[PDB]
This record gives sequence, structure tokens and C-alpha cells, in this order.
Amino acid sequence: QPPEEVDVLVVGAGFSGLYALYRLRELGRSVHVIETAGDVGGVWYWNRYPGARCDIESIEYCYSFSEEVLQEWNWTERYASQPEILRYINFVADKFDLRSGITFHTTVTAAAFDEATNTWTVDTNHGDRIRARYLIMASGQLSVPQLPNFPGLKDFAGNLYHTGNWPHEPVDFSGQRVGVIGTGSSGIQVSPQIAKQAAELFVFQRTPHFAVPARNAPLDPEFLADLKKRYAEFREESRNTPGGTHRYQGPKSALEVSDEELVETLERYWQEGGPDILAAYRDILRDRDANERVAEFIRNKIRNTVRDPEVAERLVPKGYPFGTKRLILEIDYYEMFNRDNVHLVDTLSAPIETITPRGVRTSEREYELDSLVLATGFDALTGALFKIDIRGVGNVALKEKWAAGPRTYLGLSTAGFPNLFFIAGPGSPSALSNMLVSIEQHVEWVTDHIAYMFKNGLTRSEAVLEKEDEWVEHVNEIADETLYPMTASWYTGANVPGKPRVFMLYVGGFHRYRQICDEVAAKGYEGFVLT
Ligand SMILES: Cc1cc2nc3c(=O)[nH]c(=O)nc-3n(C[C@H](O)[C@H](O)[C@H](O)COP(=O)(O)OP(=O)(O)OC[C@H]3O[C@@H](n4cnc5c(N)ncnc54)[C@H](O)[C@@H]3O)c2cc1C
Ligand SMILES: CC(=O)c1ccc[n+]([C@@H]2O[C@H](COP(=O)([O-])OP(=O)([O-])OC[C@H]3O[C@@H](n4cnc5c(N)ncnc54)[C@H](OP(=O)([O-])[O-])[C@@H]3O)[C@@H](O)[C@H]2O)c1
Repeated sequence: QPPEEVDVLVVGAGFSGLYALYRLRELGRSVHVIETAGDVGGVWYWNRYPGARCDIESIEYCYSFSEEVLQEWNWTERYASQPEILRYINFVADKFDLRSGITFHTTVTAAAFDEATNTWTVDTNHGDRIRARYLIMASGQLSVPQLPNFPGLKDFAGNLYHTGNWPHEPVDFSGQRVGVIGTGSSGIQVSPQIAKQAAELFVFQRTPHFAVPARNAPLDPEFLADLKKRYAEFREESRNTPGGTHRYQGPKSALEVSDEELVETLERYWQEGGPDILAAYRDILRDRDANERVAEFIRNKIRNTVRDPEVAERLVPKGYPFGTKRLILEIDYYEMFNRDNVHLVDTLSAPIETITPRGVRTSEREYELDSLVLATGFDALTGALFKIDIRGVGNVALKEKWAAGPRTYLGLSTAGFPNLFFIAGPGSPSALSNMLVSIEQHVEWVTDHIAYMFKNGLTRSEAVLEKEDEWVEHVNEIADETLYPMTASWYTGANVPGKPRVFMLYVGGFHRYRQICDEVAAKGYEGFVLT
């Protein structure tokens, strides 16, 4: 399959890769995609665990580049399940004939820039060697699964799973003793599903994460049909926001309100369900005292959800500000702890010492299990790039240049590595926004930039070192006026032993970040040198 030479090579056929392929084709450029999976979808291809589902409403979490897709697709529920989102992606891939520009089952292993010819040379684990003028890394944010770091993993005699690499056949847990290690979004979704089959489920929790009710519901096909009438308009309202959704931006400070107004307001959000409570007051993510008032409200709801008070109290998040680890949407997760066959193992109080052939040993006891499910997250934001031998000008490795944390101009490019773009990764809003908004804007800005280079007969595009250092300082400085750096999250690299602890995302909001990108492009790509 892959061509020997191409204007642009794209790595990844998730949402980012697919749109890049599509837009570059519309721009008359030759383009080709390489993708490790057997088919399209990215995260929605790999994460097939039971209960997988989006936590941005279906009507917002979708593409907007095609009116036809917008008119014809029918979402069915407030939050789409993984199988549904996979169906939407295959729909889009079919409509635009995308598979013809993609090599599947192939991992990019190395890429090196050649200064003499201004081109990337890209190698794959099949021994393919492709020459591209431009290299676009659409390889994802949460795409390399992280195992936890525990001795004895290869000794466990039962069945071992990671939610990011879930089998393609359903997994039958009927009558088994099952462990789940991890209580982020993945563990919160997969656990209630396993609880329904397992003889016994042990949920091994380290830090409790904050979760609020999803309140999933059927979508009214009326509502849908009206939405369709003004769908493009509705999406531009989402693009003019900090978060890339219709979330209300609460104008008040959580400190200014009385306790009663605070409870009556938070009750409304709690009842309506969904993540919008994050923007209920302007300073929840800027001030510890404001944050703590909302945090206490959430924590009280949790204590009131679980009958046994001792168990309830082990579920209550402590030690970090609400919203600074990704807020989770839960569906009958806290309720699940009321069931007889469901056990919370608090591993802050009894740390896991080892996995054994039988199960898990903590400092207090051994748990015998037939299956162990790892909901332990991902090597975020940089994990997928670091799996590739990427070499830039003067043979600098990206893995070395970014060894103290990612260094980029606008998150889009890094100096010393010309003709290379990252889609929706570090240095940009990325997962701080609805990713379909983040992704569409980067794919357009990059592919426009490329078209602009061909139009003008230029062949080399590079971020100016001083602009990149200035950008990094800026990212760091605005993060430091929020509570985000205060907490060990995958946003700061806490997912991975030994990884540098640096908050990796642009927090100033999608809207502002887009303003800045447009202004840069409008000045002919200021902070880039084009030759
Ligand atoms: C389970 C899950 C649920 C999510 N829910 C939401 C949500 O509700 N809202 C939201 O905004 N975001 C969500 N996200 C974030 C998600 O990352 C984005 O929404 C979006 O799906 C990412 O798209 P992408 O194409 O950029 O990357 P991906 O979907 O991850 O696709 C990248 C692809 O690149 C491939 N690849 C990587 N390295 C190589 C290589 N070296 N060679 C070849 N191929 C390679 C991978 O196999 C993968 O298929 C979720 C993430 C996860 C993991
Ligand atoms: C709904 C929806 O859209 C959806 C669904 C799924 C994913 N997503 C998106 O992807 C992101 C990642 O979510 P996730 O759940 O896969 O990963 P996580 O958030 O990194 O939680 C990892 C968990 O494993 C625990 N843990 C880690 N190491 C450990 C160890 N050594 N020992 C024991 N435990 C270990 C870790 O414990 P602690 O103390 O917090 O480090 C934590 O409990 C999400 O944020 C969304 O962006 C969205």
C-alpha cells in the first residue's frame, strides 16, 4: 500500500487523521495515512470496553466540516456509546472514500528530516520507507496505554485486560472474581458493567476522582430535526467559547454567593447532570477557597449516595482541587457500591505490594481473582510521539528536546523540526476543550498553512526558537494563575513514573487560542520562518 513519495504523510486515522486526509484532498495535495489499527476510529476503535461512552454531548462531539454529514447523521442519546461513535466514524470514512488513502496494520517507527531536500523520510514496522514534504502527527493524546507499575504482572495466571486495548469479541465475566485497578473515567464506566456479571468485583482505588451524574437520556428526534435547521450556526456558537461547547459561563464568583444561593445553584447542575457545573462560577479553577466550596458540595452528594458511611468516606476525593483532574461523568457508579458483591479496596490506606499468580496483594491482604482489568490510563500527550524515533535538524531527537516537558510554538510545531505538525497536543487547548472543536481548528490551520506554502512555492516551514520559548513561558505562566499545576494528573505527566511534572496544555480557552492562531496566520505565519 503506502506510496513512495507524497506531499503530506499523516500518522493516525482517528478523528484528526481522517479530517486531515479529507481536507488535504480537497486542497489538491497528495496525502496518505498510516495507522496501527486494522480500521478507522482511533480511541473509538481501541476502547471497546463495556460502558465506553463520550462525556461531551453527542450533538457537540461530532464533525462540522460537512453539512451533509450534519443533516443526515442521527445521534440517539445525550451521550453516544462507543459502538455508536464508531458507526459515525465509519459513516464519515465511507462517504468521503477515505480508506483508499490509508495503510492499516502499520506502525510508524522512525522519521528523520533531510535538510538537503527539505523532506521527511518515514519508516514503518513493515519496512516501508516514505518520503513526504510534510509530516502531520495525528497520533492522539490518549493513545498509548499505561500499565500500572507493579511487580508480578506477568505472573498473574488469570486473564488480564487494559481498557485502552479491549478485546474485539465481548468478554464474559459471569461468575468470576474480578479486579479493576483504576477509577478515572475508564474505571468509572467499565466497573458498573462488570459488577452485573461478576461473582465479586474488587475496585482498587488510589486517589478518588470527582464524578457527577451523567443523566444520560434518549435524544428527542424533534429536537434533532430543529437542531439540524440551524446546525452550522449552533456549532459557531460552540467555537466562540473557552470550552468548545454550549456550557453556561457562570459570571459570579463562588466566593461572593451566600451558602444557600450556592447550594440552590449547584443542586440545579447536579439534577441536570453533565459537566457544566465546572463553569458555574468564574473562579472554581482560579481560587482554592472558591474551589473548595464547590468541592464540599460534591463531596457531600457522594456521602449521601453510599449507605455504608465508611465506604462512602473512602470514595470522597481529598487532597486536590475539584476539576483539576478531568471531571468524570458517572452512571450508577456510586450506587454500585451499595451492592453486596462490590468491594472498594482503598489502596491509599493499603497500598498494593504486588500482583501474584492468584490476584492482588496489598499490605493488608490477598485478593484472589480470575480476571484483572487495568483502567490505568495512558502515557498522555507525548506517549505516542515518544514511541517514534523522530529526528530533526542536526539529528536532534524529539524525545530529548522534550525530555523536561513538551516545547512547542502554539502546540503546533517545535523549532529544530521543520515541516512537522502535531494535532491537538501539548501547548494547545487539546483535551481542555471538546476535542472535536480543538481537532477541527488544528487540522484546518495546518492544512491551510500547507496549501499556503505550495501556493507560494515555499518548501520549508519552521518555528523560530525564541517564539517557541516565549510560547512555553506563556503556557506555563497562564497555567500558574489556575489550580491546574497543583495536581498530579495526566495533564501534568503524573500518569508515568519518571515523566517530568509539567502542566502540558494551553488553559486560556479555545476561543482565545483560536484568535491567536488566526492572527499568526494573517500576518503570514509570524514566529515561523518560511523558505
Ligand atoms: C476512551 C476515551 C474517550 C474519550 N471521550 C472524549 C470525550 O468524550 N470528549 C472529548 O473531547 N475527548 C474525548 N477523548 C479524547 C480523544 O483523544 C479525542 O476526543 C479524539 O478522539 C482523539 O482523536 P485523534 O485522531 O486526535 O487521536 P486518536 O483517536 O487517539 O487516534 C490516533 C491514532 O493514531 C494511531 N497511531 C499512534 N501512533 C502510531 C504510530 N507510530 N504509527 C501508526 N499509527 C499510530 C493510533 O493507533 C490511533 O488509532 C476520549 C479519549 C478516550 C481515550
Ligand atoms: C466518558 C469519557 O468520555 C471517557 C472515558 C475514558 C477516558 N476518557 C479520556 O481519557 C482520560 C484517561 O481516562 P482514564 O480513566 O483511562 O485514565 P486516568 O484518568 O489517567 O485514570 C487512571 C486511573 O488509574 C489509576 N492508576 C494509574 N497508575 C496507578 C498505579 N500505579 N497504581 C494504582 N492506580 C493507578 C489512577 O490513580 P491516581 O491515584 O489518580 O493516579 C486513576 O485511578 C480521561 O481523563 C478522559 O480525558 C474519557
